[PDB]
Amino acid sequence: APPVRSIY
Amino acid sequence: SSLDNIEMAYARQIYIYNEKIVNGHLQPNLVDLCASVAELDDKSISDMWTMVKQMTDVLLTPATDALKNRSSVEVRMEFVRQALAYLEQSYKNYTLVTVFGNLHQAQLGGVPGTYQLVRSFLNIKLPAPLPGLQDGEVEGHPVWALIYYCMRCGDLLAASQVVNRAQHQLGEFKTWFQEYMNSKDRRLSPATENKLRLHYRRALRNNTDPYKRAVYCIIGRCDVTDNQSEVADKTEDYLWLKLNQVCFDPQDRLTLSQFQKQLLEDYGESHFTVNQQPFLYFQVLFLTAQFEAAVAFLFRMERLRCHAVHVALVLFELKLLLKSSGQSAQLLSHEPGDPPCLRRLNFVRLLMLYTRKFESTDPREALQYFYFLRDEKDSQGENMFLRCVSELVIESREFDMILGKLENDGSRKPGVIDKFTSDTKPIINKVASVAENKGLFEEAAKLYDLAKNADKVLELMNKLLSPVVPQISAPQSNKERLKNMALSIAERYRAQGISANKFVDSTFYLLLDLITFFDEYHSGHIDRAFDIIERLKLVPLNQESVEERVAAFRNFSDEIRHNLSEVLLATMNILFTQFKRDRDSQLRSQARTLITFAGMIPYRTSGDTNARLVQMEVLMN
Repeated sequence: APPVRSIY
Repeated sequence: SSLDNIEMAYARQIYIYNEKIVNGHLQPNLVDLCASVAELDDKSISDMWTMVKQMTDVLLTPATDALKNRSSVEVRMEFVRQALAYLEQSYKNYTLVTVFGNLHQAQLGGVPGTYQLVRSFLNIKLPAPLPGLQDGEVEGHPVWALIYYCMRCGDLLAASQVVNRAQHQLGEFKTWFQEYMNSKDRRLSPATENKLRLHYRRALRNNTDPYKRAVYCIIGRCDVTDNQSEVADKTEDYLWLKLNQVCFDPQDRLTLSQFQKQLLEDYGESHFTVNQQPFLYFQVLFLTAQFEAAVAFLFRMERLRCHAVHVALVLFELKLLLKSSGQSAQLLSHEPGDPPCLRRLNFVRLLMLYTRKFESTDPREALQYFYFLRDEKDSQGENMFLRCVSELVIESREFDMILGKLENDGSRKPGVIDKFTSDTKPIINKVASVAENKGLFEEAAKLYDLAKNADKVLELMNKLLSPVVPQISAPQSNKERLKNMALSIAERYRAQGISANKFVDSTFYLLLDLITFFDEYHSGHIDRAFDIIERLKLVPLNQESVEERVAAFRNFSDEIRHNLSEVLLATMNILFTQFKRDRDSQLRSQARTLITFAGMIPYRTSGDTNARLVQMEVLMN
């Protein structure tokens, strides 16, 4: 369950 | 021009890289030549090339096959380290912009030590203490938070300093960590690695301190299924979390092949592109050594075509890109006789698509990209670069620009392709060959004449002249425009002593004489025109020559026999006019000669011609 929120 | 600002700048950089190889100079760093334009755009693109350089900056075996470098466990191991070093440094910049508002702002005051930065990073991202932390604090922060974000930034030393100030609290973790920092490849000894894993698994599988959990199985590469989502909430934090967990030669273990395949097979583009952020997926594929996937993927984004082609070129000029042997395959595929975990890119098609866009009105730039195909051929044997120049000339019809204009004075100003190869004889015939097959003789002659192929120039020039031999040469007519080019080819072929086989050549200069015979005949210069036809010894004028002249007609080019009808009539009408102005016997005798010749010759319109010839002879008497 890897996140899809890019480091911003 | 069909090239956007970004694409144009790349073209110029690729012209340099070509100018260097065309003049034999040092092979410059392509990745650097591409990042030079990236800085002119937003940092979304700059941070990409930064990843490209660091992922390709691995010690390779020059002059080695591409597939071999990418299959070798030696190289596959360094990829993981180069990526981890990028995820760590990339995160370190996130930690700076989180504390200081701007990278410049951090720099003026001075980048603080990774320890004090991390401490000044914990202040923000956890202002209040979480009640589930363990092992106390160190200078006002939980000891495990400091260790994690220090390792995340990649400064193991900064993390070990934290451990040294909590020797009593951390228990036996000190001797274990001190070994991890010492041992290379971020791995512990099997004996000690076993001691800590069993301890963690014993009673710490579910601990209330998430940072403690994270560090332990980052050091022991355990609990690969648990994504530690409490601390690794970003995507880069996941990649970095796993690349610190991959292993190399059965339970609770993950390898790069499994991880790289597991990611895109189960969680494809769909999973990583729901936020409509394309680079996120690209970084996932590129930082896992799946360069072909990332290239094809990013090549489909119509806004990022430029960038995906070049990251392919870099991988291509570094013997790292896995090209697809067959040119009939799809853009992305897995060869049947290869392992399933690697993929192949149809590099030939890749460039062919990119080029079609700006090949129509920007030929010069197209050639620069076609050059990379110089090393490949097709099923028929043609050199891919040469074929691409043929197709680009057939379509664009840019002969003077690309092939070099051969003026009517004997000069050959080189073209744009002259830079790439000095053997320009085949394509000029290829381009000349098709245009010949499309009835464009006047062009095929100029093209064949550009390659000094007189066998074909004079052949075609024979066809273009025969129809116009008896015609009236008038200003701007098709006769003048063809005669004047034929004469410009006669001089340049005599001054340079060039000639085709005597059959083609004899006919060519013979037609030129006849064209002069009718140009004088249509002007009323009867005396002058009569003298020319006499020299040619084509039509007999004394009965003795009839036998030999008749035999010659049998083997003269049909481009000549065609115009025999008009020649006999003009010559007759010439004698005819001179009669109305001993001499009478002489004209009468010659009149007869023409008739008997025409009588023994089967030729065009022999019916109407032989009759008219006889009538004109009767009026003489």
